[PDB]
Amino acid sequence: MNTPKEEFQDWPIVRIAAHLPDLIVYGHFSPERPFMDYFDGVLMFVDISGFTAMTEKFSSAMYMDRGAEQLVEILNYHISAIVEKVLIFGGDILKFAGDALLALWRVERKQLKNIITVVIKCSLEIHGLFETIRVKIGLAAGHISMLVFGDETHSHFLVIGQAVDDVRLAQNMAQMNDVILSPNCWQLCDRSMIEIESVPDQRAVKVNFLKPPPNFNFDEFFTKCTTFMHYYPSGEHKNLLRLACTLKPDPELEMSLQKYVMESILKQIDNKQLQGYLSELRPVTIVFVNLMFEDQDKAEEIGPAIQDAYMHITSVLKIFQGQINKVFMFDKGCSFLCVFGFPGEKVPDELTHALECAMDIFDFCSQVHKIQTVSIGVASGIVFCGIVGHTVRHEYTVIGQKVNLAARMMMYYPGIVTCDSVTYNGSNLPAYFFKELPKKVMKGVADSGPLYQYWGRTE
Amino acid sequence: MNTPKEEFQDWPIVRIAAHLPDLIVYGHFSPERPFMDYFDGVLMFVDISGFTAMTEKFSSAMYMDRGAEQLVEILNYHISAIVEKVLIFGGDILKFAGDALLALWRVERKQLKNIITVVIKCSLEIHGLFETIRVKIGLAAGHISMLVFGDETHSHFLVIGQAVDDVRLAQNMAQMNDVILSPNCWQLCDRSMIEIESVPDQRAVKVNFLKPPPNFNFDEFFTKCTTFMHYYPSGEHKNLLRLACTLKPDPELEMSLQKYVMESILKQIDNKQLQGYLSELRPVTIVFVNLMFEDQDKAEEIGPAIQDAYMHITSVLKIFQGQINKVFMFDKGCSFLCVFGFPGEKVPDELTHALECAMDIFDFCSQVHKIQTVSIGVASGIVFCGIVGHTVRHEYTVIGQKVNLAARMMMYYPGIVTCDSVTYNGSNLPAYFFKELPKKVMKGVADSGPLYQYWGRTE
Amino acid sequence: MNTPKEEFQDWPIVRIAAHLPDLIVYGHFSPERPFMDYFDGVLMFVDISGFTAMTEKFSSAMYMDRGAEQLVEILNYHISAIVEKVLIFGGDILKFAGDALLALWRVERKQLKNIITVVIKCSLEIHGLFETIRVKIGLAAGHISMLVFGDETHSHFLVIGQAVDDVRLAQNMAQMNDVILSPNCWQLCDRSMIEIESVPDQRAVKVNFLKPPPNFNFDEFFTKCTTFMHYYPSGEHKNLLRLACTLKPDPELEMSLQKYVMESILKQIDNKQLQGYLSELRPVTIVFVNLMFEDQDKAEEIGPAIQDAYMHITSVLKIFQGQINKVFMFDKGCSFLCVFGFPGEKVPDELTHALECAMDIFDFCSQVHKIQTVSIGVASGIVFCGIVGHTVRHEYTVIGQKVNLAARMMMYYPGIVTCDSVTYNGSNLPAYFFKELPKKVMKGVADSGPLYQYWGRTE
Ligand SMILES: [Cl-]
Ligand SMILES: [Cl-]
Ligand SMILES: [Cl-]
Ligand SMILES: [Mg+2]
Ligand SMILES: [Mg+2]
Ligand SMILES: [Mg+2]
Repeated sequence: MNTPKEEFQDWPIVRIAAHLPDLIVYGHFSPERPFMDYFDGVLMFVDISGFTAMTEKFSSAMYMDRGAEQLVEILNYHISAIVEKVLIFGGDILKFAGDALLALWRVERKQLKNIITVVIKCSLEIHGLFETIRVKIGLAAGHISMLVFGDETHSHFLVIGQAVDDVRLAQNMAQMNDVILSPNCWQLCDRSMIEIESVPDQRAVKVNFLKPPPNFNFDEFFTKCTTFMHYYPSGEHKNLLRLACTLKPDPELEMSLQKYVMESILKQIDNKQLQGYLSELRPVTIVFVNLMFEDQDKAEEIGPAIQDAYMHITSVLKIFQGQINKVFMFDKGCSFLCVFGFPGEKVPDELTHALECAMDIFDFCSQVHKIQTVSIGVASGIVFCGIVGHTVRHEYTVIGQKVNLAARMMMYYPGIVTCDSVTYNGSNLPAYFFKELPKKVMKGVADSGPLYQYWGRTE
Repeated sequence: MNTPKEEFQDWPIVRIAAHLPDLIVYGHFSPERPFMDYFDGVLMFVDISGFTAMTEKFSSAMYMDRGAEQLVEILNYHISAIVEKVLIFGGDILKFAGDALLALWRVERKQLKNIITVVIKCSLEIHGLFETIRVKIGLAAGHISMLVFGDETHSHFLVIGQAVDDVRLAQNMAQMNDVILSPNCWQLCDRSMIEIESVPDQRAVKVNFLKPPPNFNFDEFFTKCTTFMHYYPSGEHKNLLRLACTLKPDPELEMSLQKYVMESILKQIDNKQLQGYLSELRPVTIVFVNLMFEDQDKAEEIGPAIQDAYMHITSVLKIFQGQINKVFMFDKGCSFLCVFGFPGEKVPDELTHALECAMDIFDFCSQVHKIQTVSIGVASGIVFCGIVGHTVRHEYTVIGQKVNLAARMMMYYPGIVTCDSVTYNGSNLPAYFFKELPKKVMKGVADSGPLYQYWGRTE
Repeated sequence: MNTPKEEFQDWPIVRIAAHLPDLIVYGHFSPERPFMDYFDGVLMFVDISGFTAMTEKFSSAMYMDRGAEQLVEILNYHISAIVEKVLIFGGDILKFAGDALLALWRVERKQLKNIITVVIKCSLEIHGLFETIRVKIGLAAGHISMLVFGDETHSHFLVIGQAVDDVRLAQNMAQMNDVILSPNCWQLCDRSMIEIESVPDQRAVKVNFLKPPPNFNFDEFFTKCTTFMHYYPSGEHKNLLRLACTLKPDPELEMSLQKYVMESILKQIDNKQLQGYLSELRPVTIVFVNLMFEDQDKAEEIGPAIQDAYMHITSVLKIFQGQINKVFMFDKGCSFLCVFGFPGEKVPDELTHALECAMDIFDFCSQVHKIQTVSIGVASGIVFCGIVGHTVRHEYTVIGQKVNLAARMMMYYPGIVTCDSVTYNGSNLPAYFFKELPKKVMKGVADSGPLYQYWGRTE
């Protein structure tokens, strides 16, 4: 009897799992919302600088209307290589945002110290790929909480806590090509291996080098470390980048996983839309919503409040035609990156509606218990939309100057709804509904144009 | 000089051949119609129970409008495994219908006894895959006739004879997980290998076990058996599941093979339609036509009558917009599973037209020489439509409660055109065109709702 | 740590490079236009006879509206095999036209003699594939010039010179299965290896056989010859048919390469159109423009004139809705194969506009310095359009009796604009705008129907 080759099967469940970390794929936790869980780990936050500028350039006539296609190709070529390194070193990519990604090595506490070494090595080999746009890496380690929120058809997750705040702080101090360790990371790490320099007015440190002792063999050490990695591809599957590539059909699991992915992506996965339809440079309105709490590291407090805000946000977005693209913790608060005008989702008066939706969200969320401040930034223009990452691990994301602008507005103008000039001028709303604002110097924004507060219909 | 790898070529002829058995692919018989041929073999009829119930469940809100996609994934995952086993054991899959399939091992008479052993083993290994919805297996052996019928643009085939009737009888007696042998099968088989129990009021037997003698080696025995298998992948091609995967372009052959496949499938094969467009849960009307003959095992009699009925059926289906999905022998007669509303084929007043088409077919077929009785069942509702099977061997098929209902109506209400309540109520026809019928208890139907005879315009 | 398999990456740059020779892919020359360069090499011109007749036959009812799909399948099956041989023997396929292709082995002068041997062998192994429609092969060797012309969004190239004229002359003398050598080829070749017969009234010769001396080993000789082949896949990439399959994203390079490929092809490459949409048998109008010069072998003279004509042609084609499918040197002159009605490009009054565009091109090009004669043939009917070649090397092309007719009209009726009867009769133009022409016997045309000169609006 023959023993024919088994072909890779690219079932819809496997395709869906590309869009999600192991934390979710193999999580098997309750369908109740909010759901919280607690663990320890090391985080890596990898940022590619210069892609948002490249984004603007890919709109120019030189790209002959194939800007989006060229941008996603060059971005994915570079991001794919980073993803491969993270996965080979045993990390779980949690999320992509723009040209940045966040990865997790979940371990028990006793193994944090060794795993930090692995992650440092990984992070130095990532810098290598590009020594030959810059990459910056922040690392943190310690306690981590996960929150899963949503309704009967949609799910979102995020990670929370001091390590999560730390990893974003660390990445923001990095220069071109630094690997920065949070203070707790530096304190938990194997200091006999790792040569650092202090960072000015900072407790975080910079890695100069990995200097292992005489008898040290990284491959044997890494092997020891795989004992603690639940899903590291092994044995018959050691040629795979993810165990999730072996997932088999299972309707209950697929029903649970699909809730995390946008309907237009599921349409492509189901071979009901061309695989190229979602890469585009298109005019949209970004509504960037930030919620601040008394204590943002405390999942049992903030988890219900986020769920409550979520329930309202999704109902107003449904009505005024928008989508939540991403949710994550910023240095301050839980942020919802919302988009009006995604592929196949393009209402008329998109701008007016973005502004009224923002106001509704603002008024409702301001009265949710435990939410201290709501801030919303609204900006409109041409943004890149597309699936970013590796074949085995990728997500739909948005990149562009107006995305960055909406995020900076919500942080620099807290407690109000602000909009840019495009939104102001193109809205069908009377001028006294706005207030023209003082110009602020904003980290990473060349010249915003005039900014406005959306004051609303009365007062 | 280099010797670069030859890539699998997935020519349109190869894609077309996935939809057909070797019996047709390598048949090279005359284009005249009807065409009949005669041979001997073993048949296996494998039924997956519980898929039509699963079908109903995949319509519920929990599947979030991806019911069809989830159903076809889970069905194909399981059916694919069965197909692989059949193919590795040297069988030719003849046809899929719903969640059931029919396979053939064509051999010369002297080899029936050994080949039965191979098929029994195959059938026990199929039961294995699922011990870890149930599968039931009927086996038969003996004389088999093939009939090919059609016109200049379309071809259909079916198998006929006592073995074919036997294999369906055998499969209907099976409990969850039985392998049942027809009486002739049991009589031709190697009784020193095979432990059976009798079945009550039945000459068919149930296989308890394969108990081979001391010196027996299944792999050596199977090798001996491959001498008699014309198309068993071998040598350079022993890694392939089908020789048909090596078919090369040949316009004359492709013109002959395409006539068996529906135009919408050929559109997908030709990369002119998305590969996901044909998996759907959609409202259709099933018109299930049964023709009974004096002697249904006698191809030279029934073949012309089937061709004559076919010519008329296809002309009325063209006019009132319907398709023949499948044709096969039932316990009694030749059945045409006809469908109104397939993908891209959805007329208005679909129901009225289904009923007038049914009446036309009934009146014409009743006067075809040798057709003793015509019976037609008409039912409408949501049915699963899609390509079922393995990558290398699959077919378009329909599954659902209304498919089963139309088949049961035509068997339990012989000699008339019957319809369900959906059809009755939604037709644009006056009520006295119908007769409300006595309720019958029907094998495999929970509660049909009221049933009607379509009496027609006069009387 | 695992070392997972790297998957073939099928980036858009790689897909674009399939449509272009190495001469362009790895050319890295200036964006100024015209650009000329000069080198030496051997050319092979391979013609498949009988495909244009097959084309007509694939329109018949027997192909059941899948003529185009069947034609492209059978053509590509055969052409692919020829492409593989050319590539394995180290050639660069420059261009496909219809069922013919032109290949280049670029080498330094001292190596012409050995390389001719390699090309002869290649050409005899191509004849072999089909001894088991005919192939004819013309070979030439010597000085070659390349011209690149175009504007800011589009680029075209062609090769020019005595060797290029020679290779077309040689291929036109060939009978079924001859390999013919240009006179210069025969003079530069290793005459101790190659047995020839003279050809009547011709200095070109026919190859009867390769007869290598005792100590000769073709594989060792070929290896020596690879020293001179810049891009021969080797080492880690020796399993590849083209080095271009390893191209990595590079926006500057992709911007330069995409200018050679039609927008509808780039749409398919970008997964924004189904991969089957461009294979069709469709009614179009061919406008075949020939420009003759005093000296057609002299790139520095003719290159500016071609660029000047190009600039005007492309502006009139944009306005009256047409496309340049191909440009190449004929026995006499530079020819532009222009098409009205390509996929997605189908204006109404296509015929009138084809004729006015032809007149505009004629009047303008006649006054370009160095262009001695302009001749334009216009014919309309059903032509095959599609991507022809191998997966790794293919191009969009048109095949059909009306393509051949337009080419023959422009050569047999020099110095005027001519049209066929379909164009004449279907144009919305008055009859005195035409002159009915004497019938000429035209190489390769059965019966043209009446032919007309487009005289134009006055005189
Ligand atoms: Cl997160
Ligand atoms: Cl059958
Ligand atoms: Cl050329
Ligand atoms: Mg960034
Ligand atoms: Mg069944
Ligand atoms: Mg030709």
